[PDB]
Amino acid sequence: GDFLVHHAIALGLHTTALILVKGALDARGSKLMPDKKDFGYSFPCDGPGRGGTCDISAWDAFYLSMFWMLNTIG
Amino acid sequence: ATVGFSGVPSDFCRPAPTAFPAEPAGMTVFGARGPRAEGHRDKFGSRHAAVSLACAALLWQPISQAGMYSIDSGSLAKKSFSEMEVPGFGDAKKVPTIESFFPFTKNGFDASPALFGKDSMIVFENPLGKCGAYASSCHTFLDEMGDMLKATP
Amino acid sequence: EKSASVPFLSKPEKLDGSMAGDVGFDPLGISYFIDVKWLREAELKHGRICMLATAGILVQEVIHLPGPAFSSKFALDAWSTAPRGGMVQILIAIGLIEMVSNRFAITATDMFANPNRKPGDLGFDPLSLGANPATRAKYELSEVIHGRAAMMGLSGMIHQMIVSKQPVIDQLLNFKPVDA
Amino acid sequence: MSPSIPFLKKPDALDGTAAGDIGFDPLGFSSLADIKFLQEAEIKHCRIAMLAAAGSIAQDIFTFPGYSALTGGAKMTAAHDKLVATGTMGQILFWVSFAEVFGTVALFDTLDGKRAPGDFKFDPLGMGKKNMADMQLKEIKNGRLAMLGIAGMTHGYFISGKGPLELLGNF
Amino acid sequence: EMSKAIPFAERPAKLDGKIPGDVGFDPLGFSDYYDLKYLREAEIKHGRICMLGALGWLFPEFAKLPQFASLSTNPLKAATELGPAGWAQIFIFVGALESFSYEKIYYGDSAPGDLGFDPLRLGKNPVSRAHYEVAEIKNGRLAMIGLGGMIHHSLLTKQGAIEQIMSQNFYPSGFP
Amino acid sequence: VAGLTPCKDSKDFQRRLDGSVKKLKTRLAKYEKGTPPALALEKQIERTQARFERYGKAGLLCGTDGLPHLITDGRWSHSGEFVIPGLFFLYIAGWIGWVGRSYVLFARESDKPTEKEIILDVPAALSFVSTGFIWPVSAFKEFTSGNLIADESEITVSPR
Amino acid sequence: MDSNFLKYLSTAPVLLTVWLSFTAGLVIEANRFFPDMLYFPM
Amino acid sequence: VKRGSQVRILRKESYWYQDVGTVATIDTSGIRYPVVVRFEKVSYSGVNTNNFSLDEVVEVV
Amino acid sequence: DDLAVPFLERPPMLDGSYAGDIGFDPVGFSNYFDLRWLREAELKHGRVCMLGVVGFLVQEFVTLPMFSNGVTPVDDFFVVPATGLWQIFFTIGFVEAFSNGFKLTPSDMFADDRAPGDLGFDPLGCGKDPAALARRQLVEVKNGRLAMIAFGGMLHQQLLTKQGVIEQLTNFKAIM
Ligand code: CLA
Ligand code: KC2
Ligand SMILES: CC1=C(C#C/C(C)=C/C=C/C(C)=C/C=C/C=C(C)/C=C/C=C(\C)C#CC2=C(C)C[C@@H](O)CC2(C)C)C(C)(C)C[C@H](O)C1
Ligand SMILES: CC1=C(C#C/C(C)=C/C=C/C(C)=C/C=C/C=C(C)/C=C/C=C(\C)C#CC2=C(C)C[C@@H](O)CC2(C)C)C(C)(C)C[C@H](O)C1
Ligand SMILES: CC1=C(C#C/C(C)=C/C=C/C(C)=C/C=C/C=C(C)/C=C/C=C(\C)C#CC2=C(C)C[C@@H](O)CC2(C)C)C(C)(C)C[C@H](O)C1
Ligand SMILES: CC1=CCCC(C)(C)[C@H]1/C=C/C(C)=C/C=C/C(C)=C/C=C/C=C(C)/C=C/C=C(C)/C=C/C1=C(C)CCCC1(C)C
Ligand SMILES: CCCCCCCCCCCCO[C@H]1O[C@H](CO)[C@@H](O[C@H]2O[C@H](CO)[C@@H](O)[C@H](O)[C@H]2O)[C@H](O)[C@H]1O
Ligand code: SF4
Repeated sequence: GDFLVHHAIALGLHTTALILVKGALDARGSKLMPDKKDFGYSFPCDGPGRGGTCDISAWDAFYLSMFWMLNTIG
Repeated sequence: ATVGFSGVPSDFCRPAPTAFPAEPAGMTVFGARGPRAEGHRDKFGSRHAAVSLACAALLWQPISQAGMYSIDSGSLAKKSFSEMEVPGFGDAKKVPTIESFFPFTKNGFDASPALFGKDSMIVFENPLGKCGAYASSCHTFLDEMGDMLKATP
Repeated sequence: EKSASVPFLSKPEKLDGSMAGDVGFDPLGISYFIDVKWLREAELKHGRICMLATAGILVQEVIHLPGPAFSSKFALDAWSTAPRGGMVQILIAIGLIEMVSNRFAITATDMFANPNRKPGDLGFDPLSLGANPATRAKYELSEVIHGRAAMMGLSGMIHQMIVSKQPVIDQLLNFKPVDA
Repeated sequence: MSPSIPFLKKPDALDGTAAGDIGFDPLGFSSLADIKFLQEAEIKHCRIAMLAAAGSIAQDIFTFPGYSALTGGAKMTAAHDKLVATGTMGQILFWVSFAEVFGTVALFDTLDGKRAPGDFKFDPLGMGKKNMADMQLKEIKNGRLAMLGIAGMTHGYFISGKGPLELLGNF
Repeated sequence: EMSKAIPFAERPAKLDGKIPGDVGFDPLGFSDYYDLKYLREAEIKHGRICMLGALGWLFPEFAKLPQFASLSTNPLKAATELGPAGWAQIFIFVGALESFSYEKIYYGDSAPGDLGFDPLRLGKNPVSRAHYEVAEIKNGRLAMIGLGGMIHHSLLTKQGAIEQIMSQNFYPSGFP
Repeated sequence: VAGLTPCKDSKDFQRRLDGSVKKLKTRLAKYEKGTPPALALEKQIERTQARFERYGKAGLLCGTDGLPHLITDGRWSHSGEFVIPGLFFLYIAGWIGWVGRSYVLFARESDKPTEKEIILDVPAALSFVSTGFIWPVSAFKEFTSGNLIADESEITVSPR
Repeated sequence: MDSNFLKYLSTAPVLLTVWLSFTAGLVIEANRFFPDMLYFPM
Repeated sequence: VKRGSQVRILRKESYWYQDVGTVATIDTSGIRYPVVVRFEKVSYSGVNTNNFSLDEVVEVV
Repeated sequence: DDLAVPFLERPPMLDGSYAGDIGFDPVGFSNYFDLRWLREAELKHGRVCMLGVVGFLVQEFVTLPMFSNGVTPVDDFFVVPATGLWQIFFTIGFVEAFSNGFKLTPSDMFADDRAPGDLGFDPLGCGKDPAALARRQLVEVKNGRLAMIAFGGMLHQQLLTKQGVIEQLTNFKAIM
C-alpha cells in the first residue's frame, strides 16, 4: 500500500512539475503564440483565431498547476 | 491499390540497397548457394566440406572411446584421462583433458566409433506386433468398417 | 475466364499458371491482396515442415534415440518428455537457420528485395539434383503437391491423436471409434 | 529402346558404354543423381558385398583361432556384436574409415571427371592388363550377384539363426 | 562492395578493411553512427581488460600469492574477501593508468590504443607490428568472450573455471 | 524469504483459502445437486482451490495479510514476477510502435497520406504488422543508419 | 466484394473496433484456458 | 532559390520554421517579402501558403 | 616421378622442389597453407621425434644420477622435478626464439625467405657439400617421418603395456 501511494505521489509531483515547467518554458512563446512575451504573463487569451487560445498564458499554467498541487498534497 | 507482402522495400518506403548482388551458381555440400568472395568455391568447395567431414569422423573414432587403456592388470582396463596427475602446475594436480571437450560419460552416453554404442543404441520397436489389416486379433480400422457394414441394429 | 479447379468461380487474376501446382484455386482471393511470391514462399515452407512432421511422427513411433527421455511412441507425449533444453536448442537453431538462409531478409518488406530471390528458393541444393532443366519442373510440381498432402496429413494426424490419445499406427491397428 | 526392358525407352543418362549397362533403369535414378556418383556407389557396394558373401561362406567353413574363443561360437551379426564388444570391429572400422577419407577424395576426382568411377589403379598382379573391359564386366556382374547373395545369406540368418552353408545343410 | 565476414551483405561504408582486425563485420552498423577511432580504442581497451581478466580468472586456481592464500579460488568470492583497502589501492593504480588514456583521448591524437607502452621494443618491425596489432585485437575479442562466459559460469556453479571443468558440473540447475 | 514467508506454508494464506471455499460452499448448500447453479458453484470451488495450490507451489512470498507479494528488485529468484512479464510487454509494445511508425512513413509517401490514415491500406498495414517481429534489430539498424533520429535543424521549434 | 464496401471496412473506426475485439478475445481466451496467472511460471 | 524549389524556412515566428516548402513564385518587383512558399502541412489558422523574404529561406539538397 | 596415390592427381603446389616429395597431399593442406610453413613444421616434428625415440630407448636403461628412475620413460617425466621441467621448457622457448630470430609466427617467420628447417645449425660442417646436402635432406625428412610414426607407436604402446619398448618386445603380451 505504501508502495502504491508513493507512486501516486510521484505521479502528482511529476504532473505538477510538468504543468509548471511547461508554463515557465513556453511563457516567452510557443508555435500558437510565438510573441507571448509581448503580451506578458497573465493576459486572458489570444482569441478564437488559431483554433482557440484559451488558457494560453503562464499564469494559466500556474492556475492549473494549483489544482494539481492541491491534488498531490491531498 | 497495393499488393502487400511484396518483399521489395521500395514499395513500402523502407531503406534498401541500390545495386543488388548477382547470384552465382556454385554449391558447397553442407553449405549454401549465394554470393561469395573470389576463389571461395574453389578453396572451400564441396570437396573441402566432404573431405573435412571424413577427417572429422576419423578423428571422432579415437575421441569417442577416449581414455587411458592399460593391460598391466592382465585385462584391458579403461581409466579417465582426468585421473592422471600433471607436475608443475601448482594446486591443479589434475588438469582438463579431452573429456572436458567431450563429456560422454557425464551424460551417460556410451559413444563408439560409430555414433551409438551398446548401452546407448537406437531403439527399434515393432509397431505391428501381432496385428493384421483384417480378420486379426487386433481390431483395425478396416475391421471396424467391416463390422459396421455387417452390424445388426 | 473460369478457374479450372472451381468451374463456377472466375479464374484468379493474379494466378497466371506460371507457378507449379497452379489450378486456379483461390476462391477467397488472397492473391489479390497478398503477393503470390510471399504466398508461395509460405506455402513451400509450410509444406516442407509438414513433410518432415509427418515423417517424424510416423518414424519416431518405431525408431527412437537411446534413452527414457526419447522413448515415447506417442508424439504429443514425446513433445513433453524430450529434454526441454534440447527443444530450446532446436528452436534457437531454427531461428539461426531462418536468418542465414534468408540472408537477413526475413520480413515482408525486404524478403524479395533482390530480383534474384525467387519464391521458396533458399539456395538449398546440397547434391545439385535441381540443376537439370528437364526434371526441374517435375520436381517443383512434386514438391508442391507433397507439401500440400503433408500439410493435410499432419493436421489429420495431430487431431486424430488428440482424439484417440494413441499413435497413428497404433490407432490404425487398434481402432476404437469415438465415444464422447 | 532398352535392351533389358524392351517396352521402355532407353534411359538417357545411360549411354551404354559403362560396364554392366543394359539400359536397366525403369525408375530413372540416373536422371536424378549423377551417373558417376551412381557408378562409384555401385562398384563400392559390389566390392563390399562380394567380400561380405565370401566372408560369410568362409566363416561357416573355418574360423581363426582366438576369434572363436572371443565370440563364443557366435556367427554373422552375433559375431559382429561380440567382436564390437571385444574391440576388433573398432579396428576394422578405423582402418576402413582411413581408407574412405581417400575414398572421398577419389570420389570428388571422379565427379571432376579426372578419375573413372571405381578406378583406384590397384592391380599389383597385373590381371587387368589383357582386356580391362572384360574384367570390369566380370567384376560388376559378380558384385551384383554378391549383393543379392549377401542379402539372401543375412536374411536367411535372420530367419533361422543359421549361416549360409549350415542352412543349406539343415533347412 | 561485399563484406568479408558476411559474403551476402554489402561491406560497411566506414569499414573498408584497411584498419587492423577489419573483416567487414558490422551487421548493426555501429561504425556508421559512432566515431570509428573511439570504437577502435574502446575495443582495444576492452580486449586488454578481458585478456588480463581471463588470465587472472584461472591463475589463482594454479598459484596464489602467499598473502592471499586464504582467499577463495572462486574469483568472485575472492573479490568479496579482498577488502576495501586492497581494492582501493587497485582502484588508485588503475586510475593512475587511466589518466594517460584520458590525456591521449581528450587532449591528444594517436593510433587507437597507443599509449606509448612498448618497453621491450617488440613493435619496431612493421610486419611483426601488423601481426601483433591483429593478434592483440583478436586475442582481446576471444578474451572478452571467454571472460564473460567465465563470470557467468562462476555465478552459476560458485566455483572456479578449472574446478568446474574437473567436477564436470557443466550444466545449470536454474537461476542462482 | 526476502522479508516475508513463503506462501505455501502460511497460515494466513490457508485461512484465506478456507474462507473462500466456505463462502462458496455456503452458497452451494441452497442449490439442488446436479442443477446448473450447483455445478457452477462446484466449478468455482475447484478453480479457487487450483488457484491457491498453484500460487503456493509457484514460490510466491506472502505477508501477514495472507496475500502474495511481488519482489520487483531484479532478484533472479523472482524474475517471473516482474522482469520476464516486463520483457514480454516491451517486446509487444516495440512491435506495435515499430509497425505503426513504418505505416506512418508509408502513408507519408503516398498520394493522399490523410486518406491513407483514415481509410487504411490494410494489405500494407498487415505487411508492416508481420515485419514487426524483429523490431529490436530493425530499430537499431534505423538508428545507426540515421533514418530514425532527425537533425535539430530539420525539426520545427517555437521561438524562445 | 464491392471495392467501396471493402474501403468502408478499411475505414479507421471499423478496423479499430475489429482489431480491439480480436485482441479482447485473445486476452479473454488466454484467461479462460490459463486463468489466475499473476506471474510468469518459473 | 527559384520557382518549384524546396526551401527550408528560417523565420522563427513561422509555423513552418525549419520546415520545407515549395516556392510557387518569386516577385522581382521589389516588395518586402517576394518569395511565396506553399506547404503541405496546414498552419493553425488553416493557411498552407505564405510570403517570405530571400533571407528567411534556404534551399535544401 | 611415381605418385604416392596413383588414383589421385599430383597436388598443384607440390612441384618436387622439396626433398621427399612424392606428390602426397590427398587432403590438400598445401592448397590452404604456406608450404614453407608446412615443411618447417614437418622438419621440427621429425627432429623432435627422432630425439624422442632415442630418449625413449636410452631412458629405459640409463638414468642420470640426480633423477629417480620411473618404470617407463613416459613415467620418467612425472618422476622428475617440476622446476626442472619448467627450466627445460623455457630453455626450449629461448632456443626457438633465438633460432628464428624472434620471427616465430607465419606472418614473419619467413620474412627473410630462409629455407624451411634451415636454422643455420651445422657445427661439424656436415652440410658443406651440395650433393651430400641434397641426399641428407632426403635422409633427414624420411627419417623424421619414420621417427614421428615410431614415437607415436612407442608412446602409445608404453602407455598401454606399462613396459618399456624393449621390455615389451622381450615380454610380449597380447592385449586380450
Ligand atoms: C498487462 C499489463 C500492462 C498493461 C495493460 C500496460 C499498458 C500500457 N503500458 Mg505497459 N508495461 C507493463 C505492463 C502493462 N502495460 C509492464 C509489466 C512493464 C514493465 C516492462 C511496462 C512498461 C511500460 C513502459 C516502459 C511504457 C508502457 C506504456 C504503456 C501504455 C502505452 C503502451 C503503448 O502505447 O504501446 C504501444 C507502443 C508504442 C506507442 C511505442 C512506443 C512505446 C513503447 C512502450 C516502447 C517500447 C520499446 C522501447 C525501446 C522501450 C524503452 C523503455 C525505456 C525508456 C525504459 C499502456 C497503458 C507506455 C506509457 O505509459 O507511455 C506513456 C510506456 O512508455 N508500459
Ligand atoms: C634445458 C635444460 C636445462 C638448462 C639449459 C639448464 C640451465 C641451467 C643453468 C644455466 C643457464 C643454471 C645456472 C641452472 C641451475 C640449476 N638447474 Mg637447470 N637447466 C636445465 C634443466 C634442469 C633440470 C631438469 C633441473 C635443473 C635444476 C637446476 C638447479 C637446482 C637444483 C636443485 O634443486 O637442487 C639449479 C641450481 C634442477 C632443479 O631445479 O631441481 C628441482 C633440475 O631438476 N635444470 N640450470
Ligand atoms: C530437397 C532435397 C533433399 C531432400 C529431402 C528430403 C528430406 C525430402 C523429404 C521428403 C518427405 C519426408 C516427404 C514426406 C511427405 C509426406 C506426405 C505427403 C504425407 C502424407 C500423409 C497423408 C496424406 C496422410 C495421412 C494419414 C492421416 C492423416 C490419417 C491416418 O489415419 C492415415 C494416414 C497416415 C494415411 C536432399 C536432402 C536429398 C538434398 C537434395 O539436393 C534436395
Ligand atoms: C583387386 C585385385 C585382387 C583381388 C581380389 C579379391 C580379394 C577379390 C575377391 C573377390 C571375392 C571375394 C568375390 C566374391 C564373390 C561372391 C559372390 C558372387 C557370392 C555370391 C553368393 C550367392 C549367389 C549366394 C548365396 C546364397 C544365398 C543367397 C543364401 C545362402 O543360404 C545360400 C547361398 C550360399 C546359395 C587381387 C588380389 C587378385 C590382385 C589383382 O591385381 C586385383
Ligand atoms: C604490451 C607488451 C607487453 C605485454 C604483455 C602482456 C603482459 C600481455 C598479456 C596478454 C594476455 C595475458 C593475454 C590473455 C589472453 C587470454 C585469452 C585470449 C583467454 C581466452 C579464454 C577463453 C577463450 C576461454 C575459455 C573458457 C571458458 C570461457 C569456459 C571454460 O569452461 C573453458 C575455457 C577455459 C576454455 C610487455 C609487458 C611484454 C611489453 C612489450 O613491449 C609489449
Ligand atoms: C558488477 C557485478 C554484479 C553482479 C555480478 C558480479 C559480482 C560478477 C559483478 C561483475 C559482473 C561483470 C563484470 C559482468 C560482465 C559480463 C560479461 C563480460 C558478459 C559477456 C557476454 C558476452 C556475450 C553474450 C557474447 C556473445 C557472443 C556471441 C553471440 C557471438 C556470436 C557469433 C558467432 C558464434 C559467430 C560469428 C558472429 C558472432 C556474432 C561473433
Ligand atoms: C560447448 C561450449 C559452448 C559455450 C556456449 C554455451 C552458451 C549457453 C549454454 C547454456 C547452458 C546449456 O543448457 C543446458 O541447461 C539445461 C538446464 O535444464 C540442461 O539440462 C540438463 O542437462 C544435463 C544433460 O545435458 C543434465 O545432467 C542436467 O541435470 C539437466 O538439467 C541441458 O544440459 C542444457 O540445455
Ligand atoms: S473562450 Fe477561450 S478564447 Fe473564447 S474568449 Fe473566453 S477565453 Fe478567450
